[PDB]
Amino acid sequence: HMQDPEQLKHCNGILKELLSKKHAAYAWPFYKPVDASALGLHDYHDIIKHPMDLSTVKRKMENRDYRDAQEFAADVRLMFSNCYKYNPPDHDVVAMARKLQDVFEFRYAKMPD
Repeated sequence: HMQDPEQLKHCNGILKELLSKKHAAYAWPFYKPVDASALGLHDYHDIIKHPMDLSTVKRKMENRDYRDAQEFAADVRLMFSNCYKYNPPDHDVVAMARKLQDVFEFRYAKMPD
């Protein structure tokens, strides 16, 4: 669609915001792939089939992997879902995920038509 490049600029804007200092207090667990070994999470890859994180979203954006906004949003949401799947709902990381997802969803819902 003709709108796809403009919409992907909006996606790129969101991505930059999610990685910005503004949100670093709660965004940082999502900056890089979960290093399960390093963290002693030896069940992580048995539970999470499709790991996702903001550095991977960024690589896919830069490489023009995403063909539309919907595809980008699915990856960002996958990242949050993995957090909700793996962690008890009262863990601080889940609170951080919900805060960053709120940033995401509110700005995603402003995408130009």
